[PDB]
Amino acid sequence: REDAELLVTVRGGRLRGIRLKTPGGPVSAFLGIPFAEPPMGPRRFLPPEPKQPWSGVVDATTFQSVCYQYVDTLYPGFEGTEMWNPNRELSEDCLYLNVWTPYPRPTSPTPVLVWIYGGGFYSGASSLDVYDGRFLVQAERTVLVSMNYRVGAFGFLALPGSREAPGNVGLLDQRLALQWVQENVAAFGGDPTSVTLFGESAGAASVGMHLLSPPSRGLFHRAVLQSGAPNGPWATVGMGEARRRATQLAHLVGCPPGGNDTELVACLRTRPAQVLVNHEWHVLPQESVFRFSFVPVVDGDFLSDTPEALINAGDFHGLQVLVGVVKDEGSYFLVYGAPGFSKDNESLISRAEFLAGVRVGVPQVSDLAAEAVVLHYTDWLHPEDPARLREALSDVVGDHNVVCPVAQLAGRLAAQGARVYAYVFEHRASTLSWPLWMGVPHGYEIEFIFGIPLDPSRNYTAEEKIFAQRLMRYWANFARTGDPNEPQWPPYTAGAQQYVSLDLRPLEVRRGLRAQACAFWNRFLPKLLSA
Amino acid sequence: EDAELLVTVRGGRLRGIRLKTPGGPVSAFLGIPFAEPPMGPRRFLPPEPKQPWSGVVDATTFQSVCYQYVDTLYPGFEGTEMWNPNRELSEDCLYLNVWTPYPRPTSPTPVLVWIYGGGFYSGASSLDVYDGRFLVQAERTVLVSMNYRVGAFGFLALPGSREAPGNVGLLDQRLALQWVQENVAAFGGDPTSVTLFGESAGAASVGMHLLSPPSRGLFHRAVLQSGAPNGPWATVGMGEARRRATQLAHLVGCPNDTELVACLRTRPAQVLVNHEWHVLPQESVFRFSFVPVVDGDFLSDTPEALINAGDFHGLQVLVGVVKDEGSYFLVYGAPGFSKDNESLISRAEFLAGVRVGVPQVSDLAAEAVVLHYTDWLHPEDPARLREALSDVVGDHNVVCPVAQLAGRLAAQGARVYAYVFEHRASTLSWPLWMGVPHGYEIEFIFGIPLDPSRNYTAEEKIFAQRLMRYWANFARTGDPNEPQWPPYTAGAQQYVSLDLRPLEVRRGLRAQACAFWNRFLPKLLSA
Ligand SMILES: *[C@@H]1O[C@H](CO[C@@H]2O[C@@H](C)[C@@H](O)[C@@H](O)[C@@H]2O)[C@@H](O[C@@H]2O[C@H](CO)[C@@H](O)[C@H](O)[C@H]2NC(C)=O)[C@H](O)[C@H]1NC(C)=O
Ligand SMILES: *[C@@H]1O[C@H](CO[C@@H]2O[C@@H](C)[C@@H](O)[C@@H](O)[C@@H]2O)[C@@H](O[C@@H]2O[C@H](CO)[C@@H](O)[C@H](O)[C@H]2NC(C)=O)[C@H](O)[C@H]1NC(C)=O
Repeated sequence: REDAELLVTVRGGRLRGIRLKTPGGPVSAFLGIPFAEPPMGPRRFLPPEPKQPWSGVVDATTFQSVCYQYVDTLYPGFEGTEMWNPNRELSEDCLYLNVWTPYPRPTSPTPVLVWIYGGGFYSGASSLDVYDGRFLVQAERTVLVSMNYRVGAFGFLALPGSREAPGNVGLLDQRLALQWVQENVAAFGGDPTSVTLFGESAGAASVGMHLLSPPSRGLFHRAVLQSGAPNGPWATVGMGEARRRATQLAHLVGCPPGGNDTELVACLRTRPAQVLVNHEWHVLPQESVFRFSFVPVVDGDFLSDTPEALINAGDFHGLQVLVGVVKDEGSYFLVYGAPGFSKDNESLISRAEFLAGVRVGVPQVSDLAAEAVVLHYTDWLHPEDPARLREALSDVVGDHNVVCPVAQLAGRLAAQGARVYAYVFEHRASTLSWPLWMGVPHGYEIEFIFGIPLDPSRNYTAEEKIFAQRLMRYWANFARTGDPNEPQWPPYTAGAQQYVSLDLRPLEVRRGLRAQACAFWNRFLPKLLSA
Repeated sequence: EDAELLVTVRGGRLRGIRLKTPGGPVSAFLGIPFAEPPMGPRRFLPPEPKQPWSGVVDATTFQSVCYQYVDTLYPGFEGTEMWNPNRELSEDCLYLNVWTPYPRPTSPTPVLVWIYGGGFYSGASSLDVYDGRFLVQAERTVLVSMNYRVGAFGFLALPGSREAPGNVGLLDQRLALQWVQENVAAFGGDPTSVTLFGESAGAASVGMHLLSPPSRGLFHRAVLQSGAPNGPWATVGMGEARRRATQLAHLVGCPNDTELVACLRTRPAQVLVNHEWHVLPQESVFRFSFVPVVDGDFLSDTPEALINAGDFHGLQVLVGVVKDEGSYFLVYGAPGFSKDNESLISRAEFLAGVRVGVPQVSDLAAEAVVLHYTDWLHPEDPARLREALSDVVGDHNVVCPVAQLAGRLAAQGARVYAYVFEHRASTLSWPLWMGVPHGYEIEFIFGIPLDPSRNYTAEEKIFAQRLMRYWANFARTGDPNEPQWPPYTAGAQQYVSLDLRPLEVRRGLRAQACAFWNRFLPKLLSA
């Protein structure tokens, strides 16, 4: 009649899950659990309302809809881009979460990993195949949770000060999911006193913002930030710029026929979701890569100050964090607008294309700041060698957007009481479809963290499956103990700046997360932008 | 009497002296007056040609050194005393010296003209390290050296005034160059093959003659050693020159530019010298009070502006630096440094040294320097900070001005040869942490190691003979070769290392560091 392992009661009511086959054994999965009221119609742009209790049994047996988002069409049918595209229908009815737990249910409380996907705050879904939590749960006997959150205008369009579109509601969907975990994860065997957030890119920036927001900080105990930080130049926006982009989006879709914020949002709520998605990229002030229209707003509520300020002034005793980057963070973003770049050739750019790419990769800085960038990333013994120029532009975008914000986040946390571990992911997957010059691109450590190479229908090498199991062990040991060890992985500190390389070879300790370059981005360039 | 030692120039008759070298004799004519003594009412005025004389001027010994500060940092120490005046000081100092082979050449012989350095505040043609006897015997050239007014006597300027016009020390040099054109053939020299060479402020002087049309017709080739006219220390603007001259007057009790200069001319020369260093606007190393002024006359624009707009086709220049240009200047004001300790400074002292080594720049510019010269994996290492500050000072003041001058000239038609002098003399008295300090290639260029009464090794004498051949090859043909030394170009940026080993070709005169000083920092300062 019924399998008791697949029946769980939470606060809202009863749920029914599925038994998942994994290479290593069965796993219980509860996919598509509603945690908020559907943010439809009058509740578009509003903070999430908690899901009201239900009678009967909710079938949590498949992934729910993807939150409405732009769908990438740059390389149609290409695996390297389609793997990030929605694998479910688009809907504003999208605030559901997923729980994976061992089969049978754990008898004693079990550490919990909570995943927050990335995608520039304009895309992403917990349902993508590369976020499949079944392998982590089977291999390491943790409970894994992932949630959807609203993206694009639906999650982050802000008319600051207004009550109809206050902004950051996509972050509040994440927080509501975290509150759901605290109240309900024990029913699945999870330990609410041992919750570790991990996320990638905008997911990592989200994790950092929960660290810096007191109402979120009490909902978890450790953090993992992969290829992202809340202090990234793309991750937040000012109140004035948020209002200008919101107002321009309205104007582009016929609203109003600025003004009263209530009349404005009300007009926006009458437009079909796809109409807003279609005009989203037009509100960006300039021709850029690695910039996104609707992102978290620094408005005094969710973030009482900028992530930079909160980081430098924070007390982080009692916190363990694991951070890292891939070896070639910038290359992926260059084929999305940088002159002379394509995945289908070598992208051997000229000096003129390099200088033009600097303004696209570092938008909105004075000519002087752009000149400092070029001075720094030019080899003045080979100022016009195309291969060096291509690699230098990739470093510019990667350093400025990922590596140096990550490094600043690691150094300040370590100096102010936190226990920090840092990595650089240096393995290029045998299955990677991107060209060779891109190296190890952004986002391609995730599949190894989630143990995807263990999927039988894949054709990863046996070496890569060992590698994946090593990384899952590191991540789960961190979740359990705040220490990935059990060759050792030394903590990161502001002085020694030690990190480990993650590849098929054993751990190798190195110093400096591009210390020379990040001194420019983190120490000097802010002083230049102040005068 | 020996006929070889009697020469008639346009002003009258001279009697020289025969000197010994290990390779044979040489004729020397020392202390030839080329200008009327710039005394009394003539102080601060451009030089006037020496009036003809009757009888025979005695040209057998060096004449007086122009009035200058005497360094007292390490009294009795050979490293500093070798640069101090070795004759009595006098304002009557406008004399020059000629060395020629013995017997005097009967065919026109290429001419080398030496302009000494000393920050435009010191120096003398009579110093032992500038002895021309070895070059003349070994390489069969005529060598000329002149004294020129330094300090306030040479470069005090009230711009626009006819009583203190400025740059008269440079005009002293030009007058000697005109004297060379009119009289050097009487010594066997060829006035159509004149090569200027100088070091530090002498090299800056050479560059300024390259950039001044009235001087350009008086020589044909140029050598600039560890100096350039575009250095941040080599010129001053009119406003700052007037302020420094006015501050000097107040410091000596004076007093209308006419009234100001008249009172200044009442003061003993040593009184002006005693207050010279105190007109500088800030504490600093590698800055000097009275330097050439850019007032539209001798220089119609800044040396950088003239270098960028110049057609230099038909010019050959030889330029270079020593391996550690900055180390010597640090013991004259940088906190934590001394020749008697390892000078292992702290980070705080490094940051303090940056403000004195790069004076008169905004805090933002100083931060840019600190960013570029910090190893952010070893930000506090004492030995690394000592080198970094030595690099800051050497790059800012010598290497990058030299590299900018080389690249611009080469890109605009002239043939450049560049070197880095990398041999530390066995006789060097400075501590080992200073490496190859500023100025210690000169003794090898002049062949001083060939002096038997000195302690140079057999290899160092061969090395000195190599360098004399390169320098003389350049003076004869505009090409030091005869392991080839390739020309310096803005793209390939090739230079050679000069030491006991054979020539080695390398690329880039600290290209990464000099891109910052040369390309970025000017834009920063303009904002
Ligand atoms: C390398 O490719 C880029 C991008 O090209 C597109 O992709 C190529 C693989 C090829 O299919 C092209 O025909 C495509 O247009 C080239 O940059 C483009 O160049 C074209 C023609 O000059 C121009 O119209 C586009 O605007 C350019 N796009 C971008 C993003 O720069 C580049 O010229 C190629 N370089 C080579 C051939 O080495
Ligand atoms: C190295 O020496 C300098 C200068 O000190 C002078 O020279 C020494 C060789 C010795 O003769 C001292 O008596 C001299 O005072 C040191 O810098 C000075 O340090 C003193 C304090 O000891 C301080 O009062 C001065 O202001 C400093 N002056 C400068 C130029 O910085 C330096 O600390 C010594 N470093 C070592 C010991 O390695």
